Amino acid sequence: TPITGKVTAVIGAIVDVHFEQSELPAILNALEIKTPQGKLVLEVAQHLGENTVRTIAMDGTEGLVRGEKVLDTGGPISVPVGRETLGRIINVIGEPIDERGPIKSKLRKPIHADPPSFAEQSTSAEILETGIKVVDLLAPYARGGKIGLFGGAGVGKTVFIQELINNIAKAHGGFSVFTGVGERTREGNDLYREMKETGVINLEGESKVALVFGQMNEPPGARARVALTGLTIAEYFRDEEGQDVLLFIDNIFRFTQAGSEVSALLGRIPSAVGYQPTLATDMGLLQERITTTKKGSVTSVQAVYVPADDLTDPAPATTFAHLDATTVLSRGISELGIYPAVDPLDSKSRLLDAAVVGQEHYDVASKVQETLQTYKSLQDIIAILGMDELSEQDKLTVERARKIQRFLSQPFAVAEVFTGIPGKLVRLKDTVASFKAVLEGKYDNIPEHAFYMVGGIEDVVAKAEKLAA
Amino acid sequence: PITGKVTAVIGAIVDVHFEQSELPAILNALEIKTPQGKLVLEVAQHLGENTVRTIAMDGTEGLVRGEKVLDTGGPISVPVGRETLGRIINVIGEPIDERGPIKSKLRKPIHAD
Amino acid sequence: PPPVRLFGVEGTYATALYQAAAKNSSIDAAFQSLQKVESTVKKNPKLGHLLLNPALSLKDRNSVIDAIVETHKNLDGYVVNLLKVLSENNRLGCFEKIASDFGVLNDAHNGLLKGTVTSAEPLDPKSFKRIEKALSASKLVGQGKSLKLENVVKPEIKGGLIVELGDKTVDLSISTKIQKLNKVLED
Amino acid sequence: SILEERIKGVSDEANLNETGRVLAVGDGIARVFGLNNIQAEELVEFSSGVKGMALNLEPGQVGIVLFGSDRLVKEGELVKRTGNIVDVPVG
Repeated sequence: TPITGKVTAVIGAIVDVHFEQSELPAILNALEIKTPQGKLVLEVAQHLGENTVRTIAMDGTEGLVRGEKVLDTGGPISVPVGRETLGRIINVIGEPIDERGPIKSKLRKPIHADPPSFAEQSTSAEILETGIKVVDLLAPYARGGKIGLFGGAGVGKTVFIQELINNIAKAHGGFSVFTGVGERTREGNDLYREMKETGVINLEGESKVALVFGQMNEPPGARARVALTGLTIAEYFRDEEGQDVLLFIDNIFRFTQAGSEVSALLGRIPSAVGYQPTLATDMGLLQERITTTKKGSVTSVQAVYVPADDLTDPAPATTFAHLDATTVLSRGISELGIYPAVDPLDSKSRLLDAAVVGQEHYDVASKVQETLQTYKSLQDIIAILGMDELSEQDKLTVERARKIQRFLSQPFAVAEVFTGIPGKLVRLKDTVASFKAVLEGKYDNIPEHAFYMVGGIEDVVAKAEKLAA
Repeated sequence: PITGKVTAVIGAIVDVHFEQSELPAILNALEIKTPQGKLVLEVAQHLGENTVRTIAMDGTEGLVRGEKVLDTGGPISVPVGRETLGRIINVIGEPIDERGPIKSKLRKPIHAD
Repeated sequence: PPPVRLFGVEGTYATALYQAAAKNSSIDAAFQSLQKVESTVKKNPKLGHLLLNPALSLKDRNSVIDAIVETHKNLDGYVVNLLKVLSENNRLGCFEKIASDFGVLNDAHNGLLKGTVTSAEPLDPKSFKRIEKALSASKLVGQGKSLKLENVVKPEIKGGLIVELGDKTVDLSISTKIQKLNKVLED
Repeated sequence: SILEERIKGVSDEANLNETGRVLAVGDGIARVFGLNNIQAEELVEFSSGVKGMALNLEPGQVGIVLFGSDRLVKEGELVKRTGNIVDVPVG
């Protein structure tokens, strides 16, 4: 019989219901309170016993009269999946927020699901080329991988990702998922338009991308379970459709951040820097349900909005644990004007190895690291004294590194609008050559200004002629 | 006037329990007759059950839980006038210059919008 | 000494009432009168439900108490002191809580136990009787300690039965046996 | 009963649907007894010409946030529902 209840409390967006009948609730069930603003979906998150649940409420909790009828819909929120997810942008519940009308579905799947087993795991490392020189050179990505970005406060966190979407996902044929947790709505509309324009979303045709978009406006609780919703869509492609997927998540800081908001209200004594004491488990669940298994290879891309630009904060720290590549981008390198702003001594991949990208690539990388590490080391001396007071041998290294630093800035195609500089996509094969030459000092004989914001080595040469004029 | 018996003296935070339904408002000034002289307590909370939480403006040493409190009825009312010119006055608005009881025109509440 | 501590809060109130009236050796009378005052509290429905929640003075609360002991003469003297305590603590909300707890303590003094034979279906009377008998035959029921046997219907344990009483259970439901069967065949 | 009659006599007899009477108060947030009917994030008007927004709807009490100075509010003032979620004139 109807598991009716009344709303005993509405303490923030952590409503508590008191079920009347002794028919039990169950943890991670979903409840529908019908409101004249349409239904409100709540999710049972604690049992306080004596038939009083305490429920996270996805959407806003304004208006609720203490003692409001409930009905228990049972089990976690069920998304709708199908090929029809592709070419639709969906609310957390699954309703089209792009208002493309009823999404025909075959299977409606629970938001929560268990991480696939250790046995099911499968590991591979097929070098994905991004056509971004710095990425390829320092820490190339690879298929099925979990890619990581640790971009600063509005460093065009989205912009970096957009370039990646433009390159990699149009070079990927299989399904792809875009999930944007708490992103600025206007940018999302731009993205939606751009995707439609570039046909990735073709509304007339089929789309090889599906999208879940969560506005930064949306109440914290909704943002908390935006991830789980997207994660289900990805699983449907991975599993049921079988096809190799792709996944983009931006920002997974919002996943943590949202969690920190609810936890206190939920009734938890919070850990340092206010972070939720359930940070490890929650992060763990999210990141182990994203994995390359026998079922399918899901290359995933995760973006961390470093809070206050401190990467030692616990939320960035637990992200570092669950990635196969990271490419930390920091405000300082951005201030220096280098776009992209990837730190070159704070990038790593397990996909950088001499048995992966070959001995020559690895050797090239060794020298790049060494030169830059020296260059950073002499920053003190450079400031305290003059640069001429540097030792002559070192001064060559410094001059080379100064060139390397400038060289690494490559115009991007989505940035091409904003910067005004036409984008440059440089082949991976071209990149190894380009840096190799610089390491052999071949083209070290022309200005730093020439190296600044240009593509391949050949482009530098041409730009030298341009500069010479 | 309202009177109440002291029901706590944890630090200089003195809780006074006042007659039923009749309790001073927030920011009122209370005077506890003391062997010291007077003690001025200022109501900064109502803790329910016609009890308040007050802060003290004078030392609270030797209080006995039960001592009578008297309610002035509002924020400390301090003398004002050209009389008050050149007179040292302590927090309770009384001469400490010892140039005698300051002849006053008007007295006025200390909290003023 | 206490008849085994019940809870920490509210049942400390009950414990105190109990041990004090146990030493007065007038527990049945106390309990009965408490039931009677509880009944007339409940049978005052407006402001005997709607004045169990504080909203009025200590002095006004005391006068509510005075009306309550006006409602019937006799209420022991220990439960008249218990009313004083509750008026002073300004908590009549946990008055019926204390009543229930005092009931638990009282029926502990009686030794009257309560049990349950949860099932997912209404059970035969022959089963009720046979199990009550069985439980009395065993040392599970102390003898001097009585027993109630309550079947409740809970679909939760799909079919079967579970006999429960004390901290001793035997669970031969179908759902649980299935759980182990399934589990062992998940290997 | 005569007792019950006397109980009605000593009671204020407000059923406190759509009105409450404030309990302990100070620190610019108030805890009110009653307000049985009360929308969440509603605007309530206290009897002292100051209005507040209900934040915490808790069993038995509602925790208003006082949009205004402490000096205005005293314990046991009568809180009436404005009846509307916090709205501001626009035009």
